[PDB]
Amino acid sequence: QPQLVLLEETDLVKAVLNVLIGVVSSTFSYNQALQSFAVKQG
Amino acid sequence: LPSQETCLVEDLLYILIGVDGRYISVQPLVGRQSRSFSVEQNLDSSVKELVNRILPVATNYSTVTRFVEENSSFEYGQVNHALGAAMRTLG
Repeated sequence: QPQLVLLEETDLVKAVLNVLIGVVSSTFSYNQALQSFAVKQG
Repeated sequence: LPSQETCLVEDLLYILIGVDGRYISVQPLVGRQSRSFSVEQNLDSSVKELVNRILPVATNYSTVTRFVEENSSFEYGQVNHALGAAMRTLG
């Protein structure tokens, strides 16, 4: 399902850097109910 | 975003010394034995979780500084007077 137009590639290499140490980024949402990370679906 | 990050690292630097920060205010529980930090509002939860994992080192620093300044109220000849002054050397 469409959400919106693309972000940048340099925003991607920093968002993967935050999820490795355990910190949510703008695209990552930690869900305590599953103890897992969640990216946006579309 | 990076200017607001260099905003943060100075506000982090203010609470390492035991000093009231710029955008982080300190609410005393009974007189800052345990510090309830009030950090400013977020426009990004990314940097909110970064400062959230830093503040336990100032929570633990607030307890020892409360106790070694309570040793001035312990002003007698006792082993607590020599223990906490050696803790001041670690501080």
